[PDB]
This record gives sequence, structure tokens and C-alpha cells, in this order.
Amino acid sequence: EPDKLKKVLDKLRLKRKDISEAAETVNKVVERLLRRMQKRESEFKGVEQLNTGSYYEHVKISAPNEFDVMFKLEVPRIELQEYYETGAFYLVKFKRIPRGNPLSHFLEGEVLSATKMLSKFRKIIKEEVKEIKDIDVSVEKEKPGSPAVTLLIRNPEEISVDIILALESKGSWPISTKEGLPIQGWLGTKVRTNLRREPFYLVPKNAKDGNSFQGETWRLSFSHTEKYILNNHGIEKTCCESSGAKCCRKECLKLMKYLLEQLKKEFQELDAFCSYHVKTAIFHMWTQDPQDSQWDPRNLSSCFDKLLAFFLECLRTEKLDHYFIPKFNLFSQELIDRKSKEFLSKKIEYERNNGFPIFDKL
Amino acid sequence: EPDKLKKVLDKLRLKRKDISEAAETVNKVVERLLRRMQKRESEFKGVEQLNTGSYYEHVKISAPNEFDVMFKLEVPRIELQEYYETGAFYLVKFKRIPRGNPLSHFLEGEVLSATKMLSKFRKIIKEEVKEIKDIDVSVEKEKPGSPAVTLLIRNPEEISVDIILALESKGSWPISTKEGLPIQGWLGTKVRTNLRREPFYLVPKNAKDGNSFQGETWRLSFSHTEKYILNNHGIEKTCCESSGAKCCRKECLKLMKYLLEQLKKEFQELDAFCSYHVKTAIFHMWTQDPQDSQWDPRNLSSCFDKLLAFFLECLRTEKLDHYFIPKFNLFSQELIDRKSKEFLSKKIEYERNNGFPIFDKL
Amino acid sequence: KPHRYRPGTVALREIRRYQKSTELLIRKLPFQRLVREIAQDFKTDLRFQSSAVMALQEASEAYLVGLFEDTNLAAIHAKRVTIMPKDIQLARRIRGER
Amino acid sequence: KPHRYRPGTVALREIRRYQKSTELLIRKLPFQRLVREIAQDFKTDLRFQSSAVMALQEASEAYLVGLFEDTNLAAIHAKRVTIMPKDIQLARRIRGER
Amino acid sequence: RDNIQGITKPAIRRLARRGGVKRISGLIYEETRGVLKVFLENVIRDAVTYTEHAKRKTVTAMDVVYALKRQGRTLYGFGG
Amino acid sequence: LRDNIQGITKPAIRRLARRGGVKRISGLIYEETRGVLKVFLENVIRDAVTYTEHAKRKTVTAMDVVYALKRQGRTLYGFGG
Amino acid sequence: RSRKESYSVYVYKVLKQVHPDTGISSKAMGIMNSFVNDIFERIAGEASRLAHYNKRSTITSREIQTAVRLLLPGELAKHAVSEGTKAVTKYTSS
Amino acid sequence: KRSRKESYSVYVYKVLKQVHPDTGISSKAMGIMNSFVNDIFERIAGEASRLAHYNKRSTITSREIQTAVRLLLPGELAKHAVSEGTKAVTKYTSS
Amino acid sequence: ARAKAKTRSSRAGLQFPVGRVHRLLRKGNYAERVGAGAPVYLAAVLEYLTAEILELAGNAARDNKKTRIIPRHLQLAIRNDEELNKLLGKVTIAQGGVLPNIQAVLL
Amino acid sequence: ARAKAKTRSSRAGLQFPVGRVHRLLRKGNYAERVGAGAPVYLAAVLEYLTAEILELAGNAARDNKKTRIIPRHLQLAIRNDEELNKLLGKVTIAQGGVLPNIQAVLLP
DNA sequence: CAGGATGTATATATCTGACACGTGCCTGGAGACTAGGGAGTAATCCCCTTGGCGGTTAAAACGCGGGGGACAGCGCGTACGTGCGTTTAAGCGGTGCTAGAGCTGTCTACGACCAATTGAGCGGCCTCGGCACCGGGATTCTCCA
DNA sequence: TGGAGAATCCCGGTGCCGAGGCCGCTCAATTGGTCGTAGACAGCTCTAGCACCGCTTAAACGCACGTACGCGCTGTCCCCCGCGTTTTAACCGCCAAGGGGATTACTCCCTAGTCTCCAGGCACGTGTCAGATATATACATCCTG
Ligand SMILES: [Zn+2]
Ligand SMILES: [Zn+2]
Repeated sequence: EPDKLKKVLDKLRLKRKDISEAAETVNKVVERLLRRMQKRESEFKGVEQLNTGSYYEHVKISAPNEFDVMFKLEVPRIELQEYYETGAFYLVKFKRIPRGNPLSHFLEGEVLSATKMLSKFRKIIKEEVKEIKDIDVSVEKEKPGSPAVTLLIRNPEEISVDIILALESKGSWPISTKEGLPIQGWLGTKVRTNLRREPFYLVPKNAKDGNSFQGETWRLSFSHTEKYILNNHGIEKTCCESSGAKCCRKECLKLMKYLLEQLKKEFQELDAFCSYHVKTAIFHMWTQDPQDSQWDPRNLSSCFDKLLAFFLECLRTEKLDHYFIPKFNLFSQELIDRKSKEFLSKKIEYERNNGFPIFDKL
Repeated sequence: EPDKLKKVLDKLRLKRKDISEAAETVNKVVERLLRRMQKRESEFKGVEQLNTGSYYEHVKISAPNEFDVMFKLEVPRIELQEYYETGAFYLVKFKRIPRGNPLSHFLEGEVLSATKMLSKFRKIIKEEVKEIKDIDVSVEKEKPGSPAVTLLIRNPEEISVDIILALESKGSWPISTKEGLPIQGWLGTKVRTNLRREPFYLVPKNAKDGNSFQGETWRLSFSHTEKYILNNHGIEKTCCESSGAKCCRKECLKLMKYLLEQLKKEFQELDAFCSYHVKTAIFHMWTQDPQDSQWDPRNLSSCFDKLLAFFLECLRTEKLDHYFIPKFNLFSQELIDRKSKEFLSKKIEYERNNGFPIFDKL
Repeated sequence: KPHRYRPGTVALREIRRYQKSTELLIRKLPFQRLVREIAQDFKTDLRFQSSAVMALQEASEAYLVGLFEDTNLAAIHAKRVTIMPKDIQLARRIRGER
Repeated sequence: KPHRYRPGTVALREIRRYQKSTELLIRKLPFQRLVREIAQDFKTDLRFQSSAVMALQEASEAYLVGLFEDTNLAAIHAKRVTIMPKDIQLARRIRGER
Repeated sequence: RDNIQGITKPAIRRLARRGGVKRISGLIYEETRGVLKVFLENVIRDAVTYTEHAKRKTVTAMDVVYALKRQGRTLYGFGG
Repeated sequence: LRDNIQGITKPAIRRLARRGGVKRISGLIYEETRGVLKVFLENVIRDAVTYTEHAKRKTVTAMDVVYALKRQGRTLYGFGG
Repeated sequence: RSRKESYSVYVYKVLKQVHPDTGISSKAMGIMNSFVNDIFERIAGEASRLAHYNKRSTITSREIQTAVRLLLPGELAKHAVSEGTKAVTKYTSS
Repeated sequence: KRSRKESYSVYVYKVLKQVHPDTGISSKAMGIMNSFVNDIFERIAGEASRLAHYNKRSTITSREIQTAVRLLLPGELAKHAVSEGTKAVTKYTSS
Repeated sequence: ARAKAKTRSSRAGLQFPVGRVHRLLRKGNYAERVGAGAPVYLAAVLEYLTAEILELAGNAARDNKKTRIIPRHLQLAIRNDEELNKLLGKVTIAQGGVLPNIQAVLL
Repeated sequence: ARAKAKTRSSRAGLQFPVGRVHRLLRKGNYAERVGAGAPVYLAAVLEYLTAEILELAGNAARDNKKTRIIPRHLQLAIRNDEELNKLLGKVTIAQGGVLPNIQAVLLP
């Protein structure tokens, strides 16, 4: 029933009112800090914040003791060396560079040492944190497995912020993305060309350890395109605003998202199925969704059982070819085990057949 | 006897006192005229008088109704084309000339038309003669066989002057003159090199008509060298002046010269044996004369019978290889007939055995 | 008075558009007239395709605009703003063309 | 006072003798020191005949004296008498060497 | 039959503007006319010599390419 | 063996520029000259090293140097050419 | 009956290799064809002069690589040396 | 072993005597002349190569030599060389 | 009984020809014999340089927001690199344009 | 048989080697067949040119009052002619000297 | 400063003609073999390059004066930027046509190639002649009156 | 105007050495005979250079307004140049030594060349899409007051 969905939606809205104050103090202090970064001499002179918006549909969020702000940094000519032949991760090397790139001491031979730059970046950020202490801020040293520099802030509550560096690249738009992002018929090739004219990112994240290089393996990142396609989801692109026929796409988005949030926080065996899964899932649903009539609050329940049906259909077929990378079928047993998926289907059936019992609470 | 030689010498001196006044009026008016030539616009802008001195030993002279003044005119790069394979006459052609030589209309194709330039030169000289008439001067038109522009002058007596153009050339010092002018042992190679460093001339004179080009056949001319070797005849070069032992070379020179003058003026069959013959003859006598003791007024008669003996020895051998051109044996029957030479020897014997009867007169 | 522009300003926008543009600024007719005019000296009575003519216009325009930038910098070093012939002469000189 | 010569005068006679002369004005020792100094960068441990060294001194002297006359004429067009670096820069520029 | 005055002064001005010029002395037009004339004379003389040994009556473009090449003015985009 | 670049004595430069026909000699031009001269030398000697190396010699001849000038379009005579 | 060879095939091959997303105006096609040909001409004449200096009768890749080094600007030469050497050694193992 | 080398100094001296047998000479300038001769011949030879390529010809004749020099040399010089060349070849046809 | 063609381009794992190239080599009047690895070396260097160019070409073109390749892009890219412009200085380009540039003294 | 060996240069009436030239031609790796008059043609060309050279060389030399030859007067004569200088523009010469001239502006 | 008018990037829609595929063909590249001779290396030798030790003398570096050429700045005048209306000649399309470049055959002189023998020029020794070179008188020179 | 050393040209003798002449000899030219073929005509077929003929239209030119750019000039002020002192260090010649390039033989390998099949590019033809044209909106600028 859509009324229970609106009440939990309003719960998310009240939580968003808490996150406004909290994350706004957070956004101002990292804006201050990043301002300090540009006057501080480094190889990170030009490193500015990558905004993705502030909404729950605009930042990937959890427990109030954690936050995330995306940072951008431009990069010169970069060759793309695949090690993850599924198509999800690459290596980090340059091109010719006649001028001479000022990171040779950071260059492991020809590869780029993500370890050294992350080390020195944590060094200079803690250096600057102890240089000026207007607001109560300190760097937290967590385990060297997740390269997200957490900054504990005692204003107003203990708000940590996962500082992560994303690299602005105009390099290639690789061959893995050739037959990626199909919007030719449903949306248009015109926009698609304009979109692929723009830059892109890669996130340094230590994947599965079947590799010589850990941390120096980097996953693809296109968050600008994701916020673009977020504000341009419907067949009429002027939607999510007052001028279009208001759908339930962001609605069902947050529903399934925080359903899975509550589901992993109450079933702690299943944690690998991160946020990107449902994102590529709804992308493929959309590319097979031709009609807008099946996306509206009147059809909210119909379209939501439709979404459940589509996702469970992808599970039984065991194929989820990625949107940007259809060669990379992210439904691979090597990273996400089968029996986990079976119990995941069982928890979906639990939520399904019992009138969604984890949302009678608030 | 040397006294009769001195009396006819003094006769030549009195005649030279007449020629002083006559030829001095002549020299001043052609100096005036030649001055007028340089201000008159022509291809003959730079055409100045080639001085050879004024003495009887310095100008080739005859009857007082004729005189001669040598004119010089510089020339650019000139190839030397031999037609007279004896080695006495050549053709008249240029070299490459990148700038462009301003005589193409005068150039018969590649050959130089001596006819046209001589025509236009006679034109401009008669033009200038009728332009200014200070002294009584007029151009005489004689037969087109001798290219010497005679200028009749009524001041004081009728003095004609054979105007002839000599061309100052720095072109080649041709291969005909390689083994020419041997002074290496008797005089010196040092001077010889310095001499051959200097320029030279060629006289336009219509030779024997076994040729397509008449007038355009040109004979070699080195009058500067001749006046040089005249003032430098002896083994001590400071002779003919007051500082050296006075020889009889100019003496015997004029003796044989005007002996042959009187001889052809009393025997009119023999006229081809011009002045150059005895000049090359005395040159070869000198190159076979090692001693100065046999050139002095005490040895005047001895050396003069010696000169007669040397010349008659050259006649019986029938060879007189030219000084500048030893390949060119000027004792060639084609230009000077044998029976003429025999009667010439007979007239020499006439002068010889009869105590020189043509010099008891004055 | 109302929009009468100062010198150089208009020329600045012009230079902007020009260095942005690539096409030619020549009416090809008198140009090829001069082509055949120079050509006939060596030999007349010859035809040609327009492709070569356009190539000529291209290469000539290219060479002269290169000279324009060189003489421009020359006058710059000369610390002036208006052109002169002597810089052009010295340009040809330094390249040994004169 | 008695024979103290004015500027340039002495330099004029010098320029006369210099343009009349052809020999070099270089002590060859520090020159070839710099030769091996530049050489060792790419690779050390190499010998050479003095002929090539003299050829180097010749060609280098030639190139620089050509630049001297070019920069001289450049300053001439610049209407000055003393040298400057900008003409040299523009010389290299017009030849595309910078 | 001159056509050298056919290169109109404002066209020359436009060209010089593309060459980056602020102010333009009024004397330079005949100067550049002559200099470009000399240039064209060189090029056209080379191309005609080419065309002659090519035994042709018309003229092609590849001869011109060789002319520019041999004058150190290497250009593409016209075949070859 | 250091500071041979300052072995280029200023009066040598002065006399050289005199043969080059210049009149007054600004005090700054010597290090400019040294640098431009130096980069010219380097432009020659890199290819010269490459020459002798492909020639498999531990030595340097003059013909390689000639060929360097050739490829640089600065062809010289007087040393065999 | 006037088949002519071109390299637009291989140009387009390498093009789609590094960038399979681009059209072209065919002017540039012949530009690069003519270009690479002229380059190879320099190389061929160069190696000819070398083999003359070396008094040889044929050409291998050693003289090629050295002439490259002699003619090419900076680290690009070392790059291309790596490229050629590794591809030839690869090809010998075939 | 001894490697008897080619040099045009013989023929240089020959032509030298053919025009100026009076004049002495050095050997440095001699090598300069030999070298320069080789260079211009290389220019002309590579040219004639590229031209016979442009006409797809397996052979090079005197006409091509003539056109090559004419394409290389300026004005009157070219005409004179044409004259000399044509003359001596026609002579050689008559031996 | 054939051994159906495995191209020497594939046998060196490249796009550029080896047969056509080797043909042009022997038919170039350079040498009588020509070593087999010389076309391989050649085709490799030239393909590498080619791709290097085309890389920056596509770079410029996409920066210019165009669909196909025009000379302007090429002239820009070539002159926006030392080693290219070092090795490609005196080449000239039809419809390539000039690098826009103005000395600060002109302002 | 076995008549006296005769130079083809005599049959061209010139002073250049025809056998050596045609050999080096065939050692020059240009073509497949070689037109019989082409070496003679080129040789006659080269003879006329070197004549033009050595002519003005000795001219200049005697104008310096000299017997033997040095690169100075050679380079002078080069930089004095129009056609040859333009032909031999970028040529460099060991101890050739500079062509002396001074601008009238540098003069008082 | 502000407005205002011009200049320019942005956005839509349209058409066309360039550009990517499709296909048949047959022209030159892989397969397989043999020749046979060019390049790689083995030993040797010889010459030549670098090291180095000791004078010398010319050149270079360093101090010093001076005037002069550069330069900062100041009036001026004109000619070159900025608009405008009139002529005009560049470009569009069509039509055509014909001369000339490409194709194909064929045959024919002609150069490539092999043998013997020769002489010429090239490596190396003798030699005189230009020819620096230092000395010593002749002739511009210019800064001073 | 001189003058007065200062450079700069002109004759003398002397080492000196090197440019040119002579001997041996070797390999490359010459002669003749062979053969395959390159181009030389010789016609036969499309195309594109000239040529015109109207027709439009923005470019050229001619005009006037004005200002600011070189030009000429004045003070001034370091900076090259002319001169002397020391130093310094490049040449002039020696010897060692070793190394490295030039030379021979032998072998190997690899391409030239033959012959066989195969597919690769090209000529041609179509379907579609990139940006020009035209229009219109919104901002960037300069210019005075
Ligand atoms: Zn919404
Ligand atoms: Zn006397």
C-alpha cells in the first residue's frame, strides 16, 4: 500500500532533516579544508570537491557516524591496462608524456603506486588538520584495507567522513564501454555522444586479491553520468521536478535501497551486494521499460512487484550484464556466492509475502 | 762604321723633332676627343688611350701623313676560340655572363660582330667630330680592308691618325702562350710570373681570307710587355738610361727598322714583312745572346753583322718560332712567299757587301 | 559617438575569428590570371586542373601568412606596431632568400 | 690625450683585419673539454682524432659568426648599435629553431 | 593584362589580419605584390619544367607537390 | 673537470663578434651565447655519438661528424667533405 | 582496370584499435598515407647511406633502429625501439 | 689490404691544365672539389631516381639528365650545360 | 596440401602490412636482399607513431566537439607538442589554420 | 684482334672517366638499365661546371697575387656570383672566410 | 561606475551528400625448395690516441676613465581605422567539346652479362720553389689647432 | 692645417716541405656475342578546361574624422673600450701501450625465384546524419558622462 511507503518516505525525510544540519557542517568544514589544500603546495594543487548533490538519492549514506564527500583531481594522458579481464578493474599507467610527468618517484616503474600517493595524501591532510583547528577535527587511522580517509569531527556529534580521491580523466572511454550504455532507441544517440564526449573517473579500491597489485587495482567511476541519468530518468527528461508527470522511480529506488539497508543490518551474513547492484538493475529495467504509464504512484505497487519480478528473473538466469560493461556480468560467483543469492531471494520472498514487515517500524 | 750610323741616327732625331710638334698637336686633339668619348653615352664609356710612349722606338711610324695612337677598352669574361691553328689569330666569343652582357645585338649569335661595333664606333666618332670643331678635324673613309679609322687633321699639315681599338682582357693567357716567352734562365721566372699576372690585348685585323669571318678574326697584342721588355732589354734592367752601360740595342733596332723602311719604299714588291718580324727576331737573338759585352758601341759593327748572320740563319733554316707562340712559326710560306724571302736575302746582301749605300743619303 | 569603435578592437575580434578560421580570403580568378600570366613567359598554350590551382592558393597563402607572423614578431622586437619593409627584407635575409 | 683612440675606430681596423683573416680565435683545449663534457652524458669512454675536433671548431665558429652577422643586421633594422638578446631569439625564431 | 593590382588591398588587409597585424602601413602592398610574384615565379617555373618532362599539355597537381617538396614546403591533402 | 663552460673567455666572444661585424657589445650576451652555442653542440654531438656507436667504434672519426652536418643541412668541406 | 593500393585499410584498422568511435574527412587519410610514406623514404635513404658506410648488401633491423635513434626526437625513439624490438622477437617465436 | 681509393684529382688536374695550366693548386681544395662533385651528382642522381619513378621507367637516358640539371640549375648556365651535354653525346654517337 | 595463410601482420600481431611493405621495400631499388625482420620493425614503428598521432587527433576533435576529423585539429595537436613539431616543423597543412597567439605587449 | 684499349672519354673528347663514372652509377643503386649517353651527358655537364669553377678560382687567386689555392678566394667567388651562390647557399667551407661588407648606417 | 547595441554561443528543425557497408574479382602474398655467396668471427698488426712532463708567451682577467647611445618623456601631424553607398566581378549552373591522358600490342634496339688483356692511376720516394717571416723604409690616419 | 707613433705594405734570405714527377701493377674497362625487354608508336576512349551567359552581392573604392606613433629632441648615466700586470695555461715535442679497426677463411642462412591458391581492396551503389542556414535569446564589451 502506497501510504505505508509514504510514511517510511517521510521518516527518511526527517532523517534527511537531521543529515542537513550534520552533513552541512561537514560540507562547510571539508570545503574549508579543501580550500586549505589548494594553497598548500603539493602535487594535489588542483583537487576540488566533486559534488553529487546532497539528497539521499544524491549521496550513498548509512549510519550517522559515517558520511562521504567525493573529491576530483584532473590527470594527464593515461593508458588503461586491464588486469580484471571481466571488465571491472584496470591498472594505472601513463602515456608518453614528452613534458615529463612530475610523479616518477610515485610511479612504480611504469605502474602508478596508489599506496605512496594515498600515504602522502593522508600525511598532508593530517598535517593541515593539525595546522588549523577552528572546528574540532581529527584524522582517524582505520585498517589498511579500505582507502577512505576517515576524519572524526566532534561538531555537533561524532561525524566521520570517508575522504576518497577520484581522478578526473579525459583519457580513452575504453573498449569495455563500446557496446555499453544502450540508450540509442529508448532515449537517443545524440545525448549518448555528448555524454561520451565528457570525462570520467576511476576509484582506487583493492579488489579480490587474485592480483599482484592491491590498492593499485582501480574500479570504474562515472558518478556525473549517474546523477545526470538520475535527474533524466523518465522518457520525458524534465521529470523529478514540477513540470513533468511525477513518477515513482526515485521513490522505488529509495524503497529497495533502504529495504536492503535494513535487510543487511538485520541479516549480517550478506554485505557484498553494495549500492551499485540495484543501480545497474534499474538501468536494465528501464532499457526494457518502454512505457511511462507503469511509473506513477497509481502504478507504484504494480511497478514495484514488476521490479521484484525483473530482479528475481535476473537472479534465476544468473546474468546481470553491467550497463557500462555488458561483457562484465557482475553476477559472478567469484565475488558473490550462490547460496548467499539463494538466501537473498528467500529474504525477498520474506519481505514480499508478509506485507513488508520491516517497514511497519520507523 | 759607327759614325755614319750616328749621323743617320741624328737624322732620325731631327725627324723626331718634327714628329714632336706634329704628333703632340695630334696627341692633344685625340686626348680632347677621347675625353669627349667618355661623356658621350655609349657601350664605349670607358675607352682611354693606351700609351706606348712617344719615341720612334715607342710608336710604329712611317710617312708624316700617317700616325697611330693605341686605345684601350676593358672587356668582361672572354672565351678564346682558335680558328688559326698555327696560333696567331682567334675568334671573339664571351663566357656565361650571369649578369647579362650588354652587346647581344652586337653578338653574332655567340660570336662577336667586330663589323657592327667598328661601324657604330666610326659613327659615334664622326658624330662627335662634327659636334665640336675647335681644331680642323675630319674622319677619312678609306677602303673596308684595314679597320683603322683615319682622322684627317689640317693642323699644321695634313696629319691623318689611324684610330684602332685594342681590348683590355684579363681572360685566359691562352694555352698557345704556355711555352711562350722563355726568360727563365737568362732573365728570370719571378718577373715572368708577375708579367703573366697582368692583362693583355687582341687587335681586330682581317687576316688571310681562308675563313668565314673577316675582320672578326683577331690577332694577339701585348704592347705593354713590348714597351716593358724595350726598357728592360739588357741583362742589367736599368739600361737605356744614365745608370747602366749603354748598349746599341735600340740603336741597331732603329737601324734595321728604318733600313727595311727605306728598303720597302725603294723595292715595292715586298710589304708583308711588317715591324713585328724584327721584334720577335731580336727577342730570339737575345734569348740566344748570353753576353752584354757584345752589345756596346765598340761592338756595334760586330753585333750588327752578328744580327744579320742570325736572321739569315733563321731564313735558311726557314724557322722563326714566335716568342709568345713557339708553335706559331711565322716563317710560313702561306703568308710570306719563298721567292720574296730570297730577294729579301739578296737585298740584305746588297746592303751588306756595298757599305750600306742607302744610308749615305739623309 | 554611440558605438564608434576604437582602432584595433575590431581588428582584435577579426584576428580571433581569423586564427579560428581556415578558409581562404582570395577571389581565385585574378590569382589564376596571374598564374597563367607568369606561366606564359616560360611557355604559353597549357591547360590545368583547378585542384593544382587551389593547392597553389593554399601553399602561397600559407607561406605569406607565415611571413606575416615572422614580420609581426620582427616589428615586435623592433618595438613598434605598424609594418615596415625592412623587417620583411631581413626575414628573407635571415632565411638566405635575399 | 696624445693617441687615446675613440671607440669603434680600433674596432673598425679590427673588423677589417678579421674579415680579411680566416684563422680561428679559440684556444682549442677548453673547447674540446666541453666537447667531451657534452659527449660523456650520452656515453663516456670514447677517443677521437683531433681532425674532427678542428672540424667542430670550424663549423661551430662558422655557424656563430653567421648568427653574428644576422643579429648585427637585426639590431641595424632595430636602429641601434649595441647587441641585445631578443634579436638573437627572433633569429632562432625565424629559422624555426625556437 | 597586369592582374597584380587585382589582389585588392582590403583582401591583403584581411590576410595580414589573419597574420596577426595591428596597424598596416599603406606602402607595403606593392612590396608584398612583388615578393609574392617572385615566389609564384619560382613555383610555376618548377611546375612547368616538371610538366615539360611529363610531356603533358595540361598540368596536374603531383608535379606541384614535387615542386613544393623540393622547395622544402611539404604539404599533403592534394593526393600523393 | 668542472666549469669549462666559463672557459669561453669573453674577449674571444668579443673578437668573434668583431669578425661578426658588431660595434658595441652588451655585457649580458656572453651567457646567452654560451647557452645557444651549447645547445647547438649538443644537437651535433648526440647524433655523432649515435653514428660512432652504430659504427661500433670506441673512437670518433671525422666522417660521422660530416654526416651529422649533412643530415642537419650544414654540409662542410675541408676535411675530406 | 586501374586498381591502386592505399593504406586507409590499415589506417582505419589502427584507428579503430585505439579509438573505434570516429569518422574522418578523407583529406586527412591521404595526408597520413603520404606522410608515413615520406617518413619511410627518409628512413630507407638513410639506411641505404648507412649500409653504404657499412659496405653491406642487405638490410636488417639493427641499422634501422640506429638510424631511428639518429633521426627521432627524445624518449619517443626509446619507446619505438621497445615497440619494434619486442614485436620482432615476438615474431621470431612464430 | 692497401685499399687503393678512388679520387678525381687526376681528372681535376686534367681539366685544370685544360683551362689553367699556369696555376698551382693545393690538395685540401682538391678534396673539397671532389666532395662537392660527389654531392651534386648525388642530388642529380636521387632526383633522376625519383623522376624515373614518377614516369615508372626502368631506364634513365640523357633527356632525363638534361631535364634534371635544368630543374636544378638557374638560367644561362643550364642552357650551356645542355649544349655541352648534347654536343658530346651526339659526338659519341659518331664515336 | 596447402597451409592456409596466417598473415605475417598477424604473426607479428599488428595491423600494418608485411607482404605489401616487403614488396615496396624490394621494389624500391634500395637493396637486392632485405632481411625479414626489417618490415616487421618498420611496420611496428610506423603503426606505433600512427596510433600516437591518431590518439591526439581524436583527443583534439572530441575537445572541439566534432564528429569527423578536420585538419585544424591535426595542426593544433602537432604544434601542441615539442617532439612532433620538432620532427614536423616545416610541413604545411591545407585548411589547418594557425595556432592563435598574441604577444602581451599588443594589449 | 686485341686492339689498343681506348678510353671512352677520348671518343667523347673530354677529360673525365667514363668507365669509372658508369661503374659508380651501377654502384649507385638507382635504376635497372642505363642509357649509354647518360654517363657521357652527366660527365660533360660536370666538366663544364668545374671549368666554370676553376676559371674564377684561379681568377680570384691571381687577383690575390697568389700561385696556389686556399678556401678564402673560393668562397669569395662563390658569394660574388648570383646563380652559383643561390645554388650553393647553405654550404659551409673550412677557413673560407666571410665576405667583407659593412652597412652605411655603421659608417659616419 | 551603467546601459545599450552589437557580437556570439546556444537551441530547433531541415536536407543533402558524404561515409560506412556489401559484393565480385583477380593480383599479389604464403608454402616449399635450392643456390650460393654475404656477413660473423679469429688472429694479427700497426698506428694512433691519450698521458704527461717542461718551457713561453701571448692572451685573458682585472682595475679605470669617459663620453655616448639608450632611454624617459613631449609636441605633432597624418594616415590609417571606421562607416557607407556605388560599382563589379566572383561564383552557380548549364552546356558542350575536344584535345589529351590512359590502355594495349608488339617489336626491336639495347643494355646486362661473361672472358682476356691492358694500362692507368694509385701507393710511395725525389725534389726544388713558393712562400711565411722577420727586418726595415714608405704611406695613410686621425684626433688637434 | 701638423704630427706621430701606429698600423700597414714591399723587398731578402732561409728552411722546408710538399706539389708534382716516376715505378709497379691490378683490376676494371673493352670487345664481342646473347637475350629479354622498355618504350615507342599507334590508335581508341572518356573528361574537364575553356568559354560563355546571365545573374546576384558583398567587396573595393572613395570618401571624411580623428588620434596616436614615430620622430626629433634634451638630460643623464652606466658601460665598453683602451691600457697595463699577472697568471696561466695552451702549444711543441716524447714516449708508451694497447686497442681497435682492417683483413681472411669458412660457413650458414636466407632471400630470389618458381609455382598455387586465396582474399583484399576497389568500384560502385545506397541509406542515413552532421552540420549549414535561418532565426532567435542571452550575455560580453566599450564608451562616455
Ligand atoms: Zn522527484
Ligand atoms: Zn737608350
